[PDB]
Amino acid sequence: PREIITLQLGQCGNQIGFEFWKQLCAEHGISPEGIVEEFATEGTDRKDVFFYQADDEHYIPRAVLLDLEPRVIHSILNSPYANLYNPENIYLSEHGGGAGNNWASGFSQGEKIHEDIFDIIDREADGSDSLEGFVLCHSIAGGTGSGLGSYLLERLNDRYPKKLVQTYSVFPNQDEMSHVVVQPYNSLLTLKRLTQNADCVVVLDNTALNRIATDRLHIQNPSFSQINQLVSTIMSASTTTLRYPGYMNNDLIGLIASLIPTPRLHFLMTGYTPLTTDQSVASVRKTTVLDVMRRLLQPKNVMVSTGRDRQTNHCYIAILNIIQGEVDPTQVHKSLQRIRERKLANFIPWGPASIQVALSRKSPYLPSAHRVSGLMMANHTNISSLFERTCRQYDKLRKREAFLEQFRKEDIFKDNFDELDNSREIVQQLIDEYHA
Amino acid sequence: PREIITLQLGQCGNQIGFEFWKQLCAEHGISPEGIVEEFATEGTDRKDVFFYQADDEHYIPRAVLLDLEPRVIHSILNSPYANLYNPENIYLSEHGGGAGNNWASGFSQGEKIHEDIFDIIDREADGSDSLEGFVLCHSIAGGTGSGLGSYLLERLNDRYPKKLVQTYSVFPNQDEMSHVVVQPYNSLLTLKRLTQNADCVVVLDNTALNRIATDRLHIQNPSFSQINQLVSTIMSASTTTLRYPGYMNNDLIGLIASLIPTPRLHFLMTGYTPLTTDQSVASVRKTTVLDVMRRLLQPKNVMVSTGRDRQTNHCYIAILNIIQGEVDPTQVHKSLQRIRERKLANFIPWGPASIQVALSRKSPYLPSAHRVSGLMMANHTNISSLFERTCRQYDKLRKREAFLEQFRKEDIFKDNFDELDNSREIVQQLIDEYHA
Amino acid sequence: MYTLKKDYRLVEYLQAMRNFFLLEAGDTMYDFYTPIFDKIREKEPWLNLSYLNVQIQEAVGQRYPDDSTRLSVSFESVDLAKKKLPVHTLDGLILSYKVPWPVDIVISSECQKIYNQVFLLLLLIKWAKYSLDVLQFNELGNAKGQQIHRMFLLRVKLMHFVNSLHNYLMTRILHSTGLEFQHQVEEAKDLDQLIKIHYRYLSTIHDRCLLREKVSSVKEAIMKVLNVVLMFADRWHAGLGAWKKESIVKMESDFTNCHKFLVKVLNKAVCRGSFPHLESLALSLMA
Amino acid sequence: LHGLLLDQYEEFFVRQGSLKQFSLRAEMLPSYIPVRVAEKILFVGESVQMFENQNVNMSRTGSILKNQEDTFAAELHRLKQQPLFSLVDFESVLDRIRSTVAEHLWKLMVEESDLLGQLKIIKDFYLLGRGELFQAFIDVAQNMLKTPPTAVTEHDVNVAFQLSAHKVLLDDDNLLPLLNLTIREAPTSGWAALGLSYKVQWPLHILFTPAVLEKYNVVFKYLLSVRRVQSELQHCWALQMQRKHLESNKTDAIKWRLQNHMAFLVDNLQYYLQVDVLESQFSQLLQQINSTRDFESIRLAHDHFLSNLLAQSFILLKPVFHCLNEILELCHSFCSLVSQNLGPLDERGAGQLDILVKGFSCQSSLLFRILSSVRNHQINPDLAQLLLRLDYNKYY
Repeated sequence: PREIITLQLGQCGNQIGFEFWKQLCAEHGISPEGIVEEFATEGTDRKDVFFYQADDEHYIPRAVLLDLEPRVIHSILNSPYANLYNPENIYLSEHGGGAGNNWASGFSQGEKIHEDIFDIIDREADGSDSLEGFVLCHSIAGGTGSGLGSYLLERLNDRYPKKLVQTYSVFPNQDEMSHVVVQPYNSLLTLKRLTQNADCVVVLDNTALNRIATDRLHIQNPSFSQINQLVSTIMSASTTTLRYPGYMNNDLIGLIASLIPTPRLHFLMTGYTPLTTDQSVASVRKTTVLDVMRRLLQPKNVMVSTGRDRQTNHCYIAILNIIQGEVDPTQVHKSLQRIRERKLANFIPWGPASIQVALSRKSPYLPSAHRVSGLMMANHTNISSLFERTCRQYDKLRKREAFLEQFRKEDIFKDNFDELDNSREIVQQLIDEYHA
Repeated sequence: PREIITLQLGQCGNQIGFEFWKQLCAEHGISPEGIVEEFATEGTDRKDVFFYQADDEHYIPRAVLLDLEPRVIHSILNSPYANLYNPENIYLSEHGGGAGNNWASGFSQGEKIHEDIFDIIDREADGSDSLEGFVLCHSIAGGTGSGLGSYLLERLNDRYPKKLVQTYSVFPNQDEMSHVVVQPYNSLLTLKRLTQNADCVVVLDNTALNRIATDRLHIQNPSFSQINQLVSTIMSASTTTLRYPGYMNNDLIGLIASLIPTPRLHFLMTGYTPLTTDQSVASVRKTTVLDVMRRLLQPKNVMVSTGRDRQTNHCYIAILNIIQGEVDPTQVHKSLQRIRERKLANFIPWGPASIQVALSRKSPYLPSAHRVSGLMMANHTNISSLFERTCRQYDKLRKREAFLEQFRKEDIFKDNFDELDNSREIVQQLIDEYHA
Repeated sequence: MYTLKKDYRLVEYLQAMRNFFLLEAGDTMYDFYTPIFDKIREKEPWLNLSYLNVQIQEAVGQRYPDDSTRLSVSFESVDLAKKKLPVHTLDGLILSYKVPWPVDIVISSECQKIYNQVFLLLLLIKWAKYSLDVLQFNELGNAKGQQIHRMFLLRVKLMHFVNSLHNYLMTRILHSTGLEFQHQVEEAKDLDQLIKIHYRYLSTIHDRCLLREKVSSVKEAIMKVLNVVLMFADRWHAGLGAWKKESIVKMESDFTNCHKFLVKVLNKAVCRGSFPHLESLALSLMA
Repeated sequence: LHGLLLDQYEEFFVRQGSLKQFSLRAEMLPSYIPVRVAEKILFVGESVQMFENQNVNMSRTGSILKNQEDTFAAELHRLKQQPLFSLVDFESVLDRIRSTVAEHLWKLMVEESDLLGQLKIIKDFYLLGRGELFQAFIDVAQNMLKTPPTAVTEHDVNVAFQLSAHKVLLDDDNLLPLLNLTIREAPTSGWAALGLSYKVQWPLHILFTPAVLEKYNVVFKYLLSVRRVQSELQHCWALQMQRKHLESNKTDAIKWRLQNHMAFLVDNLQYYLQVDVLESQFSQLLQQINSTRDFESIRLAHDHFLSNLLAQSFILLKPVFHCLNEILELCHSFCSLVSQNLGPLDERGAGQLDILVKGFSCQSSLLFRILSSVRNHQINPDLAQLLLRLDYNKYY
């Protein structure tokens, strides 16, 4: 089994992982307490490589939902999904915590529910006989999800360090600063852990998110409850090599390893094209495969903020372009030929880059049976642009004298302020030294 | 791959390019944000030649829209042709400036936004490897397009002279004299840069339109807005062996090559006969090929003023006669015998001349492809009448003494005024010397 | 074709031996492989026949497909015939399938004998690709000095070469042949035409995989690059000290020198006709 | 009917000498049947023989779907035991087996292979009706046809044509490799030596036999050459676009009076040829195919089509053709005279000038001997109207 145990943590990290499971139930066509169709084995050929294997003809996800506020998990028992999950082997109903908005609460709460936090992942791993890893779906948004998630990057990198560590971080909207004020602190605190307590991550941003939500989803005002729709689908899109047949890189640690050349450059930008429902009327005339990877190499679907004058002094190094559903697997070699003549992907000025192309067959569902799907998993060397945005609001904040002694009460009593600042400066420099 | 970048500039200069592009979508048989029929590709066998080559199924313009007044492009922001442009790339929405009603306002704003004006047109050239050139869709009218446009006539000439430079100079309206009064001044400074830092100009007279607008359309008082209709049609008319693939002179530097013997004698008089809508209820039974190109030697098809008593004192050197649509192609070689035989123009007898006839198919839309169209792109040597007409209006202003220190407080601290009377008699005599 | 489709399920049998040893299957042959491959990585005897016969028993029970769980019980492909020369030549797996009559007239031994040697070349690049995959995932084999950043310049040049040669070349040679082959089954009238489009199936597969049953420059192109990976991985499966890392970037300058040398032979092979090697030559431009 | 060619010792006057070979034997043809009557039996009977191959539902006579073959059997009964043999009775019913039958294969190949599509399309590849989409070629091919052909150049010109029409977006991707250009050898230079292959399909192969694809290639190689000297006079023009390139030397003025003579030259001489080759030769096929349900009237009109192209563009056998290809060679050196940067202020700039002003009046006089013969009455009138039209077009 290539069972990955998801570590959903956080007020926002729970919800984006919640519709990740409901999506899998909508396309496998299942009841959340019974397997009522033959689409479970005809549609999908593995259904328990991320789920606990059938012993009642039913599938139980390999997810744990622990959080300081029991209120996000109490909203799972008002939906028919609290018998898809179980009452202690997924989540403990009424597991309290802090206030919680402090990072230093959640960091100390992993150090005293320390016994139970590594029994819940191993209660829910009694059929993993060869573990993939642990993916921490933990949000930076809120002090709840960033505090307890930063603890678990450390204890799972000292017992399972060669196994996958990979987080879906979402840095809260950096154009508010009177909604969240602890925002440069909780970001730089997890960012220290991504580079020496972790292998690879897949970063995201909220302020580059909502750009797309009004351009391809076309909502009237960004609010978190549509943001979770767009995230929950790219999480089921990235595992379509491991839940359906394949061979070359048919593991989730097969895809992600080949997007790393050097530590401190492994931050993957995510892009996903079929969010528009006006491409299902342009498939009666055929949407082609030639141009569906000419909008993946275009920067339009970018969920990580960055300049359009920082891609002329930087080039992409590794870019993976995943088609699902229709593809036509004889003209996919016709699709890559025209890439080099336009040059929509930049190539590193010290050797050839890499365009890895993949295809995968899927279960019947609407962007994998009527219309083309493109997942991008980019690797660009302009990723220091978020780190400069968070580090210039962190030292500015220290110039307003905020959280230098209103943060030293609970388990910070040394100078660790310059520890986040400098380790961020090693990252901002080492990327530029290895990129001309 | 002759991809042309348009420099639409000025208050009036945006307006004449606005309907240029709106005509092109109408002739490509596609909506302004998508491709809606299959008659677009089978009918039009090459749609992209100003447009950005396709990879999203819609062709997008290569247009830049600069003006000192942001009001002409905000009357475009809420107009539904903001998806045929871009409001963050193609046109900068809220681009400041003065009113402007100075040549030196705009000449000095291009001398501090000098890096950015040349990094908005080489980001519009990144879909062709080998560029055709730049077409300056700007006006000598007002001080905005005429003030700033003289800066672009020099700096795109010393970084790109190899490439085509060509302007459609739309002369200041001479019935205005109390709304614009810097009119003789800004017109002769932009014309001075046009005789040594430009390849071609295409002269267009505004007062000579309104002569034709009351004799073939018969509107009661021709007002600016019904004057932009007459330009945009003749613009799409000049490309008809460049867009639809010819076989002879299928580059734009092909046509212009035999319509310019020598620099500063390149000023083309434009004529277009199917302004009369009583040509159309006669070409529905066919109007012959034997008289559709005799009317391009008729001295009343002209949109520009020139002498009439200087048509027997001067000679034609190169005249191109584009007939379009229905043509009957086997008696077109019979008609060209018959031009010279009546003698409907004079032509030089000492050396090389050319009466070029060409023919082209039109739109797959028959209610605009069954009506004879005649485009003249003349070069007659009695064009020195226009330089006298502008100069008699220049020295008459310098004799009341205006703009001799009311114009030397911004970026002029020298006297180059008698350089402009002089450069005009230089031009008028070198044109007049060439024939004999 | 009425008894050869329902009475005996012929075409299901065709994709079934293709799931075995053309690698068309999912994580069936993948999870067979990585227990064996973790023993290779520490150079401990992995042959050890016995556990391997239980590893393909465990293979066909992954995905739960129900066209190879049913073949493990009766019509067994559980039996794997191993070749261990004492000449001293590497291990080589021979899987054979016992097929029903009269389907065994279409699939003879001579067929399965060439499906052996294409599985023999797919698995060998599975050993060079996942060695380069997993070591990148391991996050160094040793974790003056500080020679790693200058090393990471020429690792991902050969990490990406090998991977794309088995990713983008492979997926076209399994799909185009298999899709035009499924056509000639849909048309199929009778058995004698079926035996022929399967005899033309291997011949397509021959000309696809590696060209020739003799000297070609593309077999040289595999085994040269293979001697790069063998020298790379055996050094990186061991702790390295201070000056050892200095021989890695010294070896790797030579390794990229021999990589360029076999691209430039392969252009001579692309001007003497049309091949898949045109796609092979284009593959090396992308890497 | 059947397409049966019977022999047993071979004595038929039709004999086997795609669609197979068959031909007339003229000594085994009796001399009371005329030679022009022999080919009405040949050409119907061969074209029903290639449908005896593929399928009798397509058959030219019609014998499954239609009931004409029993009318042919009646035709046979009457003319089998006629005592007094005649010639009119033999030849009148050769109409009835042909004319009605001859529209039936025509309504087959319109809806089986295109008859409107393919014969303007195959000319857009040869007579060139896609100029910009082929300029992209001339740009890549200039830089690599300065070598004579050789073995590796066969693959280079192919991959070159592949990438040039492809980064442009040719409108159909599958249209792209149903041609390729086919160029050891040392004719002079790699230009005017490259050919062009095109593929062929069923029933089309008798209108497009592998014979006549050489007859399209031969006019192509003269025609790509006056696309070449034209695009170059357009680029040598671009080195002289401004006042900064207008040297005040008189050696520059004789350059500037030359380019007004020579880029105006090819804009008449090679325009009025080339356009008139195409326009009213495409006209006359389209007017026939729209109006005539008969096959052989279109067939021999398209044999007159291709021999008229390779005759207008190859003006008269020796003389005139040599005057013309020498003309485009001599202004191709007017390109190499302009391609100097700061040319005229140089000794070699004026040195090179002096040779070419000779090479030019060797052509104005050579063209002048043609005009005396053009004055002389009835050489070929359409040759003289064309050559004088481009000349009064250099004057007026």
